[PDB]
Amino acid sequence: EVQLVESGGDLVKPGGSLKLSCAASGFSFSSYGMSWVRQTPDKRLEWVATISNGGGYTYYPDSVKGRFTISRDNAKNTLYLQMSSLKSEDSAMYYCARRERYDENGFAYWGQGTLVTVSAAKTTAPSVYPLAPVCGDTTGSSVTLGCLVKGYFPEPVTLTWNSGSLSSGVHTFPAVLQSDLYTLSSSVTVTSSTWPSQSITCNVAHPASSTKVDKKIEP
Amino acid sequence: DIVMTQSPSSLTVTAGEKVTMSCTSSQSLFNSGKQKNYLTWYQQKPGQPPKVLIYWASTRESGVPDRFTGSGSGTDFTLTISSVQAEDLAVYYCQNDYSNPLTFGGGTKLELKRADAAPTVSIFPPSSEQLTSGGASVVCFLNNFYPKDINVKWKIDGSERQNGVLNSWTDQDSKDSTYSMSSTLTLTKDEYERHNSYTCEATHKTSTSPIVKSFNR
Amino acid sequence: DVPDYAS
Repeated sequence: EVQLVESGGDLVKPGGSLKLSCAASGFSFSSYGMSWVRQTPDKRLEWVATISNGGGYTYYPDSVKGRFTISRDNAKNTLYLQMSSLKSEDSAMYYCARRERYDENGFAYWGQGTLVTVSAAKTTAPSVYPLAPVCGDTTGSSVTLGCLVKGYFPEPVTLTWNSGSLSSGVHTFPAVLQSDLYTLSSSVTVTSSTWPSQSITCNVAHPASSTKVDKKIEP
Repeated sequence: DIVMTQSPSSLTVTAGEKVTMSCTSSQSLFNSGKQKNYLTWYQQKPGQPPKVLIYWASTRESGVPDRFTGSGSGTDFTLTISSVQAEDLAVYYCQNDYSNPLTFGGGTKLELKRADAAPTVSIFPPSSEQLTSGGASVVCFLNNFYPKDINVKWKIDGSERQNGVLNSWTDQDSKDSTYSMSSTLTLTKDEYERHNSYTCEATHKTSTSPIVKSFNR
Repeated sequence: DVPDYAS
């Protein structure tokens, strides 16, 4: 079974250095060349480097030329990439992929990906806000309520409505970056016969700072 | 470099129907020697890496289903799915694999056809907890509508507010094929304390007029 | 050790 597992992705200061590893299996590593192919957050896919099977030929796009180096260890079945002078445009999912030297048929075998984030930001735990309905709109059939998780770094955040037991009628909107800090928002819909008799508490977890915050929507 | 181009960006499909995606290199991907085009088509569903679907423009890979066919030569390439099934709602990429630098198109992303629905719009004043700290974010949600293109406007006492709004759209919900959007206007407590009403105005093909949600202090 | 075919 061809297995290409990557490691190394992390938060890096811009103008830093990072070195990822790709460990291959279920084939003879040395008969095949390899590539690093990355994915940006806009899901733009791009090639980064290719190294031929005996490490005697390496290939780079201008973006990455003279900043990254692809190398291999044929004895240890491991492929590498030394990133240096990391800009924030290089935050992406980095995939190792085999070059199909025999079949010449594209990237048939990809790895799992490892994620690099190049940001000068600092861990900041968020502010969670309960968004309680307002006018006489309030009572109909459903009341919609929400949570504003404003200003955090990095990701992830786990948001639930009452610890997971309220999944029907929930909408969590993507995080957006507004100068180093993110913001996320969620809403849940429940009947007029549900809140404010029953209680809903939005729970946000931000593991990167040990934050655990329960925010009750109350009128 | 051989720049690649994919059209359309989104494609709304109905299952059982034939759908066509196009790919365009800026330079012929035709290998005169081997006599084939070195253009590959990829499918990535979310979480997964890409998957090889067709290589050498037209040669379907092993285990790929019959309904997928690659067509075209030189600079113009075409992927066909002929009974688009529900498990094809993915993103499709074409790739120059002729000359390094290897270049990928932008993707065409399938979404599923469904009837029009109107945004369910709701506005929220700032929380006292927020408002304690000097911030005033007003939130408006536009949940469960179809088709995907909606426009939002914030007005504060009838004037159009331009800057300070952040928006986050979602992908086509799995369970009912709809889309959702949120819009937060963020202001200072100062600003917030000199305006009496905030209106969230939204337009969607479902509606002749913008949809209006306001609150007053 | 052969070069890369897309080269």
